[PDB]
Parts: sequence; C-alpha cells; structure tokens
Amino acid sequence: DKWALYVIGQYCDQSVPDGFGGTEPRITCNAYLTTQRKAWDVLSDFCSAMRCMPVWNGQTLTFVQDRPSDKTWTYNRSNVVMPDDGAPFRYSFSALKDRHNAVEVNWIDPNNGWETATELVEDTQAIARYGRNVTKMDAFGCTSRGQAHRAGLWLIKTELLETQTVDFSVGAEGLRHVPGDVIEICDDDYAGISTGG
Amino acid sequence: NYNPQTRQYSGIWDGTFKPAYSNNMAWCLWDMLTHPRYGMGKRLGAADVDKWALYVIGQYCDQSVPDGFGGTEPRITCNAYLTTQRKAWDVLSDFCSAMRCMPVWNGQTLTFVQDRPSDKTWTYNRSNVVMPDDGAPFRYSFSALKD
Amino acid sequence: AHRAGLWLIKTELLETQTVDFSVGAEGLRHVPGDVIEICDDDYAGISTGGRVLAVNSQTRTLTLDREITLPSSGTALISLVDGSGNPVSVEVQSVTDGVKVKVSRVPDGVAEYSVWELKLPTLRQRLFRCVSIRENDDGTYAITAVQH
Amino acid sequence: MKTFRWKVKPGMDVASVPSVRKVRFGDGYSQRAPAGLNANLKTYSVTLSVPREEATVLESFLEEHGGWKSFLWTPPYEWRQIKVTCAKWSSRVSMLRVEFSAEFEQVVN
Amino acid sequence: MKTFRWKVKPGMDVASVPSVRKVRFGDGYSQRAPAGLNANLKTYSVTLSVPREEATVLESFLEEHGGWKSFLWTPPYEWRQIKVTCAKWSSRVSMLRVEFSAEFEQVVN
Amino acid sequence: MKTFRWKVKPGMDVASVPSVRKVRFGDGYSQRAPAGLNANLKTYSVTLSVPREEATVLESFLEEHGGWKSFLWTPPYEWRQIKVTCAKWSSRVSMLRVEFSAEFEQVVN
Amino acid sequence: MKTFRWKVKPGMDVASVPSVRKVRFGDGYSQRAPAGLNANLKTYSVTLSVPREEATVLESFLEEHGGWKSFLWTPPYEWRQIKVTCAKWSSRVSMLRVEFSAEFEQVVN
Amino acid sequence: MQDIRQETLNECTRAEQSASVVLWEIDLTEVGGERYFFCNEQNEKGEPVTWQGRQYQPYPIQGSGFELNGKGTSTRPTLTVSNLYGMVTGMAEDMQSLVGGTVVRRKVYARFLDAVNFVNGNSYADPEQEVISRWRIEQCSELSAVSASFVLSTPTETDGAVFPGRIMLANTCTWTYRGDECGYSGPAVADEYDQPTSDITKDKCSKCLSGCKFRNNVGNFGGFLSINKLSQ
Amino acid sequence: VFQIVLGAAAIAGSFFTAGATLAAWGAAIGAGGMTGILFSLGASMVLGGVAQMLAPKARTPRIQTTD
Amino acid sequence: AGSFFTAGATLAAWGAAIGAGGMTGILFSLGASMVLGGVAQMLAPKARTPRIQTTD
Amino acid sequence: QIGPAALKAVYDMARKGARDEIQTQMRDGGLFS
Amino acid sequence: QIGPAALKAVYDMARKGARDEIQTQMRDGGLFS
Amino acid sequence: QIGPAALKAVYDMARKGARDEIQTQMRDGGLFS
Ligand code: SF4
Repeated sequence: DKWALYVIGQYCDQSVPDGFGGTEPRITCNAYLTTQRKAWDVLSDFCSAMRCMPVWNGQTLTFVQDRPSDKTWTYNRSNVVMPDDGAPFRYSFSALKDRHNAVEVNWIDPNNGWETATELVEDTQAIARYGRNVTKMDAFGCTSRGQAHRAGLWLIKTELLETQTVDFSVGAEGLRHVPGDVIEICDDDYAGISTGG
Repeated sequence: NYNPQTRQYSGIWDGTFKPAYSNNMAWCLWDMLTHPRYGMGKRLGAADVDKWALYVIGQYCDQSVPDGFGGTEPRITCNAYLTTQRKAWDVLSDFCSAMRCMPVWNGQTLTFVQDRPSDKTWTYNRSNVVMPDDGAPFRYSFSALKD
Repeated sequence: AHRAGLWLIKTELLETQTVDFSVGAEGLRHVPGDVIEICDDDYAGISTGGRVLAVNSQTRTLTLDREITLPSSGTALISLVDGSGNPVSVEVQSVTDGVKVKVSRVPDGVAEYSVWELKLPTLRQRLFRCVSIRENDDGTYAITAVQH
Repeated sequence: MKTFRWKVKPGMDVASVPSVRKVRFGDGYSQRAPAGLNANLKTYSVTLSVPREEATVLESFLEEHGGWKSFLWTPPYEWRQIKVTCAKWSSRVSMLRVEFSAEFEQVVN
Repeated sequence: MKTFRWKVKPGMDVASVPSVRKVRFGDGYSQRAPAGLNANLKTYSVTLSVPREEATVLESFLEEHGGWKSFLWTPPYEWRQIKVTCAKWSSRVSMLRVEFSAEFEQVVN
Repeated sequence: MKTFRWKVKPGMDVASVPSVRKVRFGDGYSQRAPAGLNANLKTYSVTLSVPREEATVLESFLEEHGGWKSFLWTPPYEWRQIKVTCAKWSSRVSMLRVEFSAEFEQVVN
Repeated sequence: MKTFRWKVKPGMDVASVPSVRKVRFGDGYSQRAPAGLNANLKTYSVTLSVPREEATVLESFLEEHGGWKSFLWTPPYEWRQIKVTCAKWSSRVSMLRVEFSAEFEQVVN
Repeated sequence: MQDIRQETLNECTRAEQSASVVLWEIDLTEVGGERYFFCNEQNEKGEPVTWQGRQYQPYPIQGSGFELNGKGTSTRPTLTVSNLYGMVTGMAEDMQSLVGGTVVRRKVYARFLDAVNFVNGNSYADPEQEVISRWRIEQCSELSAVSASFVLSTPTETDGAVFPGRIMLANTCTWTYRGDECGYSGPAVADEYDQPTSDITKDKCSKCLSGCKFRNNVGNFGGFLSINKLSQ
Repeated sequence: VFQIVLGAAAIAGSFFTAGATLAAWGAAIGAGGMTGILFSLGASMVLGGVAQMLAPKARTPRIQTTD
Repeated sequence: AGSFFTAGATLAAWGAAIGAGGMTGILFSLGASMVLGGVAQMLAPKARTPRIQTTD
Repeated sequence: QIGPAALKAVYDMARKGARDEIQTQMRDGGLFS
Repeated sequence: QIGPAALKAVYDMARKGARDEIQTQMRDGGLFS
Repeated sequence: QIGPAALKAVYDMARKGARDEIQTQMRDGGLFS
C-alpha cells in the first residue's frame, strides 16, 4: 500500500521539539545495513522504528501506524455474538511485569563519535506503582538524542496507558473491518447503566 | 555472633545482622537477593527470604574438609567477580548450584533446600496413600543410562 | 572444584530412583526437601505396615491386620502413633498368630485404626527426599520424591 | 410475587445427594469429610396439572422469576417453607388441561 | 404468506429453559443474574394431522420459509400472536392422512 | 444415632465387584493378584416404604449422617453387622406412603 | 474349595469372540490370521437361584476366590470340566430365595 | 515441615474429618486500596463466616494451581472469582486491575472455627489453627460480565530482574530523586524541564547535569561525566 | 445452538466449562456451519506486552565478549 | 506409552461417571519427566557457562 | 460423540495447549522450549 | 466412548498438534518455539 | 461424555503431550523445539 506509506512519511516528517531548543523531524533514517539478515528482521526493524505493523489487507500489504485515530464503528451487546456464558465482551489485561517503566535505547551519536550511546528513559511515577521493569531497545534509524528518547518514551507511555484488550466476536458485518480500525465498545455490563439497544 | 576471620559462630543468632566482610557464599547470595541499590532489594525485600535456612547453609559451607595438599579448607567459598549483566535467575541458579541447594517458595518465605544428610520425617505405607484404579499406590521411575 | 565434580558424580551414581505416591489430607505437613521413609509391602517380599485394629493396655498387646513374622536373629521394633500424634517406638516381644502382638509398652492414647509400622534389624530404611508437592483440589496431595 | 400456591398431584421425586470429600486409601481404608460447611440443598422433581386457563397464570408466575430469583414454597414432604428456584418448567397441552413438569432447586438465597 | 393458518393436535409441548448467568464453584455460594433482556423464547413441539392433499400446501409453506424467514403464529397456549421459525418438520404419510412433527422456536427479529 | 433401624423391602440388590490387580496384553498370558487386603466391600441397593410421617425421621437420620459418618447396619443377607455409608437416597412421595431408594457402600474405617 | 457345584437354571449365554488379526486391502481383498496361539476361551453369562440360606454359602465360596483365582466347573453346554474365574456375582434378594447373576470367564490358568 | 500446630495434625489423621474451609484476603493497601475478605460459603446461620473475630463475606471464589516445587518455572496459581454485579470490574478500573496486590489464603478446619458460626457453639474453637500462604497478583487474565480470573505469583518471581542492576551512563543520573543515594533535601528549585519553580509539587530533577547543578548536587551525580569520549 | 468460545477461566481448571455447562453444544456434538473451540486471543496475544501488539520490537546484535 | 494399561485398570467407573468437581483426573505423575535431565538437576540448578568464542 | 466433529476439536485443543506450553516454558526456569 | 482407548488417541492427537505447532512457530514471526 | 469435564481433561492431556514432545525434540536429531 503506497498510500499508507505516504501518510506514514507525512507523519514522520512532522516537526517536534529537539530537546536542545530547536526542532527536528519526528522519525529519520541514516542506517547502514552491512550484514545479511532475514528480510523479516529488516522489515520488523523498519516497522518498529516508526510505530506501525504490516498486515496483508487482502489486496495489498498495508501498515497500521500507531496514530490517534477516530472511532469507525460502535458495538454494544445487542450487536455481538452471545456464547453460552453471558460474556459478549471478554476482557484481558497486561501483566504487572510486562508494564515496563525504564528503557535503555541504543542510538548512534554523530557528534562525539559514530559510536553507540545509551539513552535512559524513565517514568518515575510508574516506578512508584509497578515496581521497576527495565528493557533494552535499539532505535533502528536513530542518530539524534531526541528520536531515541521519543522511541523509549513511546514504549513507556504505551505500556503505562494502554492496558486492556477485548474479544467480542461479531456478526456478518465483520467483513468491514481491517486490522488497525478504532471502534467504540458500549458494554452495559462494564458500565452501571444501559446505553445501547 | 559470626566472626568471618575465624569462621566460627558463637551461639544462638536471633537475627540482628552486622556489617562485616566475609567470604561466606550463603551471605553473598543473601546480599544478592536483598540489596536495594543494585541487587533485588527493591522487589522481594527482607522477610521474604528464609534467613535461618541461609544461616544453616553458611554453617555447612564453613565446615573444614581435607584440602588435598595435606591441609584443610572451608567446604564452599566465594571469590566471584560478576561483570556482565545476566538475568537474576541465572545468578541465583549459579549461587544455588555452587552450594547444593534449591530455592523453593515455602508459602511465607523463599526457602533453600540444601542437599544435606537429613533424618526421616514421616513414614508412608500402602495403608496411608491414595490407591488409584490400578493397584499402584507407589509409582517408581529411574534415571536413564546416559544420564 | 574436585568436590563439586565428585558430588555430581556420586549423586548420579548413588541416587537412582524416584517415587510418586499421592497422599491423603496430611500432605499439608510437607515442605519440599523433607526426607520420608516408604514402607511398601509390594517392593519388599513381606508385610511391614498396616493399621491397628484394637489395643489392650493391660497384658499389653495390639491387634494388627495382615500377618507379621518376627526375624530369627536380633529384635524387631514396632512404630505406633500415640495420642498426641507423636510416632513412638516400642520393642516387639512376641506375636502369637500374626495378628496379636505383645510389646514392651503400649504408648498412651494409641487409638484404633492408627498406623503401625515394623522395623526389622536387616531392612534398609529406603528414604526419599521430596521435590514437588501438588494440591489436587480434592484433599489429596501429589508428592514426588527421589532416593536419599 | 413470592409464594408458590399451586399444588403438586402425583408424587414428586426428592433428591438429596450431599457433596462430600472422599479419599480412598489402600487396603480398604478411607477418609471422609462433609466438603461443604452447611446442610444439603435437596431438589424436587415436581409436576402440576391445571386447567387450560390457569396455565397462563402459572407460566407468567414462573416467567417473572425467569430461571434466576427465588420464590417461597412449602413442599408436601417436610412441611417447612423453603426458598426455591425453577429453571425448566416444561409444559404439555391437552384439550382441557395443561400438565407442567419442573425442577425446584432449594437455595439458601 | 406470513401466518401459519393450520390447527395443531391436542398434545403439544412447550419448553421454556430461560437463559441466565449463574456463578457457582463446588457447593459454595451461588449468584444468579437474568443475563439478557428478552428472557426466555420457549420452544413449541407441535404436531399436525392433515389430509393427504393439503400436505403439499403445508410443506410448500414450510419449505418456502426454509428455516429462516420467521412467520406469525397464534399458539393456543396464551393466544397471543408471536413470531416463530421452524427447522425440522418431519412428516409421516399414512394411508389417508399425514402427520407433521415440527418445532417452533419463537424469535424477536 | 449409629444404627439404621428400619426394615427394607424384599427386592434388594447386592453387587460385589472385587478389586484385583489384573495384567494381560492382547489375548496372551494373564496374571491375577488380590490387590488390597480388605477384598470386596460390596454395595447394597436398598429400597424402603414408610408412611408419610416416618419419612421425616428417616430423612433426618440420613441427612444428619450426610454422606460421611458411616453407621452400623445388619443386612438381612448375611445377618452380620457391618458399617455402611449412604450418598444418594432419593425419595418418591406417594399419597399415603413414601419410598426411599438408597445405596449402602460398606466401609472399614 | 475348587469345584463349583451349584446348578444354573434358565439358559446361560455363551460368548466366543475369538481374537483375530485382520487387514483390509483395497478392492474387496483382505488378509486374516488367528492372532493368538491357543484356541478361544469362551465366557458364560450364568444365573443361579438358591434358597435364602444357601446364598451365604454361595457368596462365601465366590468371595474366597475374590475375582482372581480359578475354580473348576463343568458347564451344561459341552460337558467338559474347565477352569473359570468370576468377578461380578451380583445378587438380588427376595422373600424366600436369592437370585445370583455372574460372568464366568474360562482361563487356561 | 510446615509450622503447623498439633491439633491440625490430629485432625488430618482422622478417618472422618470436618470440612476444610479456605478463606481469602485481598490486600491492596500497598497499591492504594483496602482489604477485602472472602469465603465461598456462608455458615449455618446464613451469615458471613466469622474467623478469629473477622467476618469473611460470602462470595464465589476458588483457587487452583497451588503447589510447592523448585525445579522448573516458579509456580503460578490462579484465582477465579465472580464478576456478577460488576464488583471486580469496579476494582479493575480503580486499582490498575489489582496488579501488585497481595492475596492471602488460609486453610482452616471447620471444627476450629469460632463458636459464632454454629448454632450450638464450638467447644473446639481454636483461633490459632490455620495454614497461611501469601501470593501476589501478576495479571487479571480474564474479566467478563460473568467472572474474573487472576494469575498469582510467588512474591520473589525473579522474572524480569537482572543482576547487577546499576548502569554506567553519561549525561544522565540513575539515582532516585531525593533518595538516599541522591541525598538531596533542599527546597523546590525546578521541574523535569529545568524550568525554575518554587512549587513543591512541581519539583523533580531533570536527571541531566544541569538539573543536578540547579540543586548544587553535582557531587552526588549518578552519572560518569567522562565515559562518553572513552567509548569512541 | 450457541458459540461456546473458550475463555481463560475454562482453560485454567474445570471451573467455567461447567459454568455455561456446554449442555446444548455437548449434546449436539457440533455442526458443519458453526465451529467450536474458538479460544479467544486476549491473554495470549498480550503476553510480551501491549507495545508488542503495535510495533514489531526490532532486535539487537548478539553481545560479544571480545569487544 | 501405548494403550496398554489404560485398559489395565479399564477406567470403567471413571469413564462411566465422567468425573466430578471435587476430584481431578489426568494427574500425570512427574516421575520420568522430572528426572530426564539427571538426578543432580533435581537438587541443584546446574549453573551455566559462557558461550565459547573462536576469537580466543 | 461423533468422530468427525470430535477429532478436530481435540486437535484444536491440542494446538492451544501447545501454544500455552511453549509460552510458559520461556519463563524463568522453564526450558525456553 | 471407553476411557482406555480414548485417552491414547487423545494423547497421540496432542503429540501431533505439538509437532504441527512447533513447526509452525519456526516460521518468520512465530516464536521459534 | 459431558463437555465441561471432558474439555479440561483434553487440555491437560494436550499440555502433557507438549511436555513429552518438546523434551523428545531436545534429543539428538529432533528440532531442539
Ligand atoms: S541529578 Fe543530582 S539532584 Fe537529580 S536525582 Fe541525580 S543526584 Fe539527585
């Protein structure tokens, strides 16, 4: 899908605070691939540097970039399949230790010398809550401190904010859905009231 | 009540740790488990690891054994220099393999089962165990030839 | 280093077999790494354990299920549980018809259908150390153990 | 409503089946415990027979509870009022009468 | 058409089996909730006896609806018009008459 | 109490089904051993018919024992006192009498 | 004891079921072998009926073997003495008689 | 051998024993919540079970996977509870899905329960007879309109931990602000963006060298301000 | 007549498989049109972390002691 | 390992009764599985060693 | 229970069990599958 | 369905499912099992 | 065979199959799972 990559590039070209008082494009290249890795490895590196995920749409290979998107449809308990147990919407949560609060991002500094510098990103508020879970990551195209910090902060913020998941198998309308479609769920059981029918 | 220089315990311990330099590998493991700065003291913490099990483990590791050069030597000793960041399980397993113990969550504390000559605690016959459909109250198995 | 290698080799050569013998409600007493003796009458050629049917404190004697045979040489011992759950041990003096035994002293509080064991002078104890205890959501505990 | 008023004609079936915890030891020895903490619930396989007009009232009463919810009933077995729930209440229609079959499960709730 | 216009035999079964959310582990405490909104939709086991000539009309109706396509029906149980579907409707063709055995599961949509 | 003191109906079933260790592969050689020490403990399917008033006493006895708590019983089979437990004891309540259908599994402890 | 003496009244059921090795080839062809080496064993579904006093003797005799062990018996089918084992011997009690049902399995042991 | 009293040992060996009840306690005090007490059963008087003077409310709850093993993975139990009427849901939206909470499980023979629970009273009531176990909540695995399921773990669980932990860095501080290693106790100076503030609620070190200088704490800086050039 | 859809409590102990009791499905054995054992992918798909459901988490070269 | 002794006990009572809530089936005794790596692994965790590098 | 419908259900349960097991063996001790 | 013959068949189907899943996980994304 | 009790038994047999199959794939040729 060339249009998905078009919108992805427009998103990656946006100007953001540099951290040194200036501005910088959101995500940038400057990789030097020298060792023959599998195509999946390089594709995953590219799709992790910018927060997208490749999915076979059905006609083209699309990319689902993690962007603030609007609601596409709304599902209540009158629009989804009911199994034997009264659970139209099943929910699940991420584990305590899978909510990381400290990240070490390895980027390559072009200023000191073209060597690997480690940038530490922390969320001290979350460290007071979920203990202290640390990870290491390689920002694939990063050569600017701001981009490495942004990657680490995106990981930390996603882990801290986005917590739960839902399985809500639906009827015949499900053919309208491509992965990466934002949908509102109006579950009267989750709420204390009734808000759909 | 433990003097690391002579490696001799005085009497009953009653807790109350003391800041002294020792080669006792059991308390090296104790430091690894319950140190807040670099170890695992933030998670876990004290009152979660059985200190008396480590006390008996250290007493066992401090016993004198033939050196092989005509002298004597403590049974098990430290002098490791950990430089590369391995997972906490890796270091814990290394410590619990150097002295022949095995960490198990007792239910209130994390105990260590040292391979020591111990005494019988209970006795079980076929009149005290569950009988399945097949008449095998006690099933047995053996280690392989190549193991 | 030699001691570590030798401990590995000796453990592999000596400790060979393991046992699974899921037990009743008493399994809550067991922590992993507890040494326990197993008196299996099928593994042996004789019977060396059972339950106590009746106790007669005067002319001190016990009634035991199965049949017990005393050894030609030495003396045998019989282990009973007293009234405080303490496993006392007594010396067997004479067994009449393999069901009625006469011992030196009947411990106080020995109730009927309590567990009795026999210790012959020429029998190995066959100790095993526990490695895993599983609650079976039933009241029975599944215990795995290895030779000691 | 709260109280079951209709009468059960032919002779109901009363099932107790208390839940126990049982362990089977070796040579004939065992271990038994009551498993639960309170009583035994007991269930009544019950049959009604009512005119073709009262059947609508009976079905409406059994539907207003709808499987959940408990109604009072005095069984003609021990003559002590208990709380029961009904979840099946099958019904067979005839020319002048309707015959109901139901399973009243006694609940502490 | 949209209305079953035949007359059923006396003996007809009406099962209810409401759908509720029930939580209970072992023999301990129990909790019951009424699950959905449209309670119980019952099930009418129905039998008909027709002359050998109108069997064609009845089966043409049933096969035209064909499992889907609910139709309007007034059961002689509560005499209130409802919407039902049929999925099996086996038949037994005697020397002079035919006996239909069908099921009606009432619906909402 | 500790002694079932009621009289059973003529028709009563006594299943034995002893427990043995049997080893055999395919149709080849077979080996049989007596397994446990306390042989077979049998099972008595028992039926009683008592008036509608003594039903309460009988059921109170059975429910007080409640699956566990074996009691003493003298079956008219061998006329030898044994210890048994009951776990089901369903009941059918006729107009003037009631019929208990219970099982007695002989025990040792 | 060794020999079964009580008589079998109603007409037993004699089951052969020899075990064979069978391979089904393609277009209707096959391959068959006797699997075992020594004949077929055959089993007898047998029913006794004995006075209420001899039932204790019959039960004691059948218990002394206890599922395992083999006793001699001469079936009234081929009139040749064989060795059998019995492992069920259910018994139903009546007013003046007891009726036993059993499955005698012939064994080479 | 567990530190369990002799009365429990006497009760374990009996042929006919009383029912073994399991009482659960959820403790969210360390994460910002209260303590809840649950038992799968009521007592003979239709009231929540009174044990050691504490009332455990009736609620469907049952655990599994409880075992004591050393070889292999650390054992992960599981606790299934009823989510009718949206109680657990309310906790999950409130207490970060109960993650980090403490589950305490007590096994008690019914014979030793307090005399309140029985109509006739209890002569053998002994509030010291119990077997206790502690676990932590790792993940609310399922939460539907019917029930909820929680994964438990031993409080040790050295899964995501590493050793040694302290990391060598330049232009960043690895200490905890105002912690013992940081050793700072001064008044509010600036926020994480080095903007000067006098507000105590907006006082946080930027973890850079300038943030340390703002508090005159450069002696306590957790970084190493030479290693960036030696690694080239 | 329904969709069962196994969750996470059913696969963790025989607890809620008897909650819905699967009576209609069990007595009906199955059907060609509808499929059983759907196995909702809630907990399994989130094991590595939420951020792994949105980005592929590029890897890093193996550490060599020689450096 | 083969449908050999599943028909030994014949599982007739359990099969006809399917089971019960209180008691659990399929226990799968941990005899052989726990001892596959060796007895010495059942008592000590068997510390590992660093990967061999040809560069040295 | 008919063979056709039961065999696929057993196969899918087996696949799900293998998933759960492979994921649980990458835990601390485990075997890393 | 008799228990003896059913348990071996279920075990063998479980083994086949484990084979299929382990081999599936050695694909691109997977888990490399 | 009731569905509730059978599904858990099938799941546990499948997990045991995963045990056995992974452990036997860590043998000489195998796949090292
Ligand atoms: S930079 Fe200085 S003031 Fe800030 S946390 Fe580190 S030591 Fe404390």
